Amino acid sequence: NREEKILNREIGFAIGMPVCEFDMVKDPEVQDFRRNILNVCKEAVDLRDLNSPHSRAMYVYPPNVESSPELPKHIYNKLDKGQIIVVIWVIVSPNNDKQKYTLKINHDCVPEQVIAEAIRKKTRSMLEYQGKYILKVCGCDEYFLEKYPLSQYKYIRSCIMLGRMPNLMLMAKESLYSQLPMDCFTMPSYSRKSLWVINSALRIKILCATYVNVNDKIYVRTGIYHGGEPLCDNVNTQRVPCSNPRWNEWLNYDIYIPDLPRAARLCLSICSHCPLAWGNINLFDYTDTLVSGKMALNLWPVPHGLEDLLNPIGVTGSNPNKETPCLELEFDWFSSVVKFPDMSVIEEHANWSVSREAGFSYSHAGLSNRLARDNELRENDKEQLKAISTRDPLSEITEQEKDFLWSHRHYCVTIPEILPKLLLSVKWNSRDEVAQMYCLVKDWPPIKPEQAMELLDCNYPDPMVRGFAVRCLEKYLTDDKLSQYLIQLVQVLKYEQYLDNLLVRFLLKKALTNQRIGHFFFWHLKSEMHNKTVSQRFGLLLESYCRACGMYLKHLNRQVEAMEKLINLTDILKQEKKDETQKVQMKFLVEQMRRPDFMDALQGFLSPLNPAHQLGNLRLEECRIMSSAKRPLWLNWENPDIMSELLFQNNEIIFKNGDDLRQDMLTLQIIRIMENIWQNQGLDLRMLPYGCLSIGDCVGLIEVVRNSHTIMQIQCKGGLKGALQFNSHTLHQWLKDKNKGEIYDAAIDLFTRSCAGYCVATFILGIGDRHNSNIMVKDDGQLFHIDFGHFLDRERVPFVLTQDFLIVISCTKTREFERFQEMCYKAYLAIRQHANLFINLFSMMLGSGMPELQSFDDIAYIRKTLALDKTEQEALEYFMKQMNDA
Ligand SMILES: *C([C])([C])=[C]C(=O)[C][C]C(=O)N1[C][C]N([C]C2=[C]C3=C(S2)C(N2[C][C]O[C][C]2)=NC(C2=C4[C]=N[N]C4=[C][C]=[C]2)=N3)[C][C]1
Repeated sequence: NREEKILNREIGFAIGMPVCEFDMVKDPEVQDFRRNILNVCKEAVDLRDLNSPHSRAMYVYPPNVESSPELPKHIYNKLDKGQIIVVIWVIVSPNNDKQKYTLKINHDCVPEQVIAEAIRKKTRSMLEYQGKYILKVCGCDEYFLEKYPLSQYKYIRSCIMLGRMPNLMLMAKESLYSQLPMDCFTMPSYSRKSLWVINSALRIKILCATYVNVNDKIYVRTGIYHGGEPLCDNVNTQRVPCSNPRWNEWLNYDIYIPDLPRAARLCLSICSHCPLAWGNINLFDYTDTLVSGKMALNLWPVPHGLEDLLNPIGVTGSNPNKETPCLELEFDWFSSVVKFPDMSVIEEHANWSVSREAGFSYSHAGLSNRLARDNELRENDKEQLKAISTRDPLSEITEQEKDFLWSHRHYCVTIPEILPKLLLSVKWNSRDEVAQMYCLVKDWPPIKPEQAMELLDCNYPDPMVRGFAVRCLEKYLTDDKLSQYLIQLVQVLKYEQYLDNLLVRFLLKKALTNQRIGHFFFWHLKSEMHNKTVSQRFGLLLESYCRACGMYLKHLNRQVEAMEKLINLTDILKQEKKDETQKVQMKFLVEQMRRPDFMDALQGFLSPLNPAHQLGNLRLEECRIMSSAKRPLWLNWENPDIMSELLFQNNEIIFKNGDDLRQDMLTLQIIRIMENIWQNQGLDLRMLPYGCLSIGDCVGLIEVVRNSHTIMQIQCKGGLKGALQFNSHTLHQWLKDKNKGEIYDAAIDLFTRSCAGYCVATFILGIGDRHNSNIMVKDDGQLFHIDFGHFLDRERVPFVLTQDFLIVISCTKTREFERFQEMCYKAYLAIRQHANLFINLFSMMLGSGMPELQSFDDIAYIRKTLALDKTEQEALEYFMKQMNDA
């Protein structure tokens, strides 16, 4: 009906594919997903409409807050006896005259209390109307709707740290609520055995192949896997000529069918040894059914630099493009459909196995190193389990250590954080052990979200394990932290066996409960729709999101359309007008930007970098085509916020169409985390994790930091014509000229602190080497880095402290450089202590096709730079040596 067909066009524009493509998919799982996911949409809508309009205002404008109200000791010191000075603005006339009221208030004040005192100062002039008012940040669309202490709001904490005066606007409730239009979720047209009693070894037939188009013989190599680990020995068909690709071969593996775990996967590949193509298949379907009968798999091309003939970290499922090597399989058949057993059966088997081992005599337990001896665990080996739990995720557990953990599996519950080590020590090809592990996991106590995230990576495919990890996230993950780790959580969806799972339901709920979260959820999902390995999953999830997010769908289509214009325009530059002058390129740009359909599409929408930023009219006089060969556009928009002068009058963003910005995006995430760690640990090393967002196949947006210049910019602008640019003091003089008088010390102080941070950060992450063009400096002396090209690959210092920077700290033999060295040393230690977090963050990211991050071996570089297997004092000594080598 009318509204449904219009809604489909909108959704089709949002994603990039029409909805009716999903209607044509004749696959029970896809159609079930579309239908069954709608319960989450329904729940999310009902939560929003629960306590209107305030319930719906907090969905659209959620409070951007820190996870804790506790201020680190140095942050509290900046207050005047624990009190912050805030300025409160009121638009009083229809003429829009601004009146400011400055307050000195407690840092932990509730917004309502801050509004009360603002009215007290306003009423003083005259010598009523209580809580009909809300606070807004001047210059952007962020509100303080919730009853948090004022300091806990990020903006106000930033203003404390940076020393800035926070400028808030007082605003009437019904003005905001009026703007929130009544969205209307509607339901779409599409919305409406045997068990372990099988005594046999697993066979799989391989019938033939087609589309094996090529220039020795060929053969199919197969293997049965659980995650990265082979459940048994791999098995191969015979070498037969490529002219007649027909085998007809029942291959017998070394697995009892009853032992096949839930996430068991067949991994196959056609090989000439060189693997020509590959494919993986779940042996169980989404309904717990062991898959039987004839089946056809369209294979994928091999990725570059894949050593083994199989690809078990590879994504499961048939290729969308059916003009690729196709392989016809056939599985076994029995007297009925075979289903994986219920938890009740699994518990009965597990409880049976537990009491049987309770009765094992000394000698019986002698026969296997995996059998627990009850009441014979001493304090020495209890400490060994703690030491094993306190190691990194890339540390190899030996087969003796595995037997050992598993022997003491019941004691491991008293040290919950050991769980990922205990799960890797399980033999996932024993139903006896797996059933006990399920039971241990069922009652396993809650571990921190940071630690839980590891169990969603590619090492832990089992749904009972993943369900627990998701369950921890639901309990302990704040929306702040969800936003922070959102990109990793989006990636690990690729590792899920089925479209309908506990993780995707968790993320979608939050995306639909919190528009900040939904924004980036949409863009992260939309940027990989080119990647046919994930297009159907992400496409269907985007369909469900767009169908249920409300009016924000209209605002996303603005942004999508805006990016389509920029992608269209820059494609014309780097293809049609490839090597013309800057004048002729700029002329062409202006003429095409000024066309009516272009001109409306590129103004009056929300910044995809930060949707609280309204992008008004273009300042085309400030827009330019940049010197980088890929031709990134520098774009300047007006900020149409009434009090834009207070935050920033102009919002300017670099749009780039050509290069992969996913690496830069990951490095900037990490820099922010590292900084949070330091700021919580009490040392103020101010970093600068500016906005960076990938929106497609090598298309993306970069925030411009206002009042910033590269080192060469400082050297040239400060360098006489004819002369050479090599003058090292020129940087120090520039900072001296910008920061005259008593301000000078603060500039040098912020310069050292920021430099010590980017020294430590770049060394650890192994960033691409630093030019004078790569390093930047704000006018107040804040140093930071821009083009983070690659990471993770004797080990390199990327940021070699040349004289220029060292003279600004002072030059080597001084009290100023010693204190700076002590900043770097203490900084490096803090990240070592949190090594597991960063190791886990990178590990969740292997599903992304980032070239510098394909195998776990890539992540190992962090184990070398952080020096984990060494001691802490010897690790500080390692760092000292790598820097003095220079
Ligand atoms: C003398 C030789 C005469 C001086 C000159 O005339 C040469 C000037 C010069 O070479 N410049 C280098 C390029 N810049 C323009 C900029 C390029 C980039 C900028 S600014 C930024 N910024 C974003 C952050 O805010 C500040 C600026 N970023 C990037 C960029 C980024 C950022 N993240 N990832 C990423 C990848 C690629 C590029 N480029 C003029 C001076």
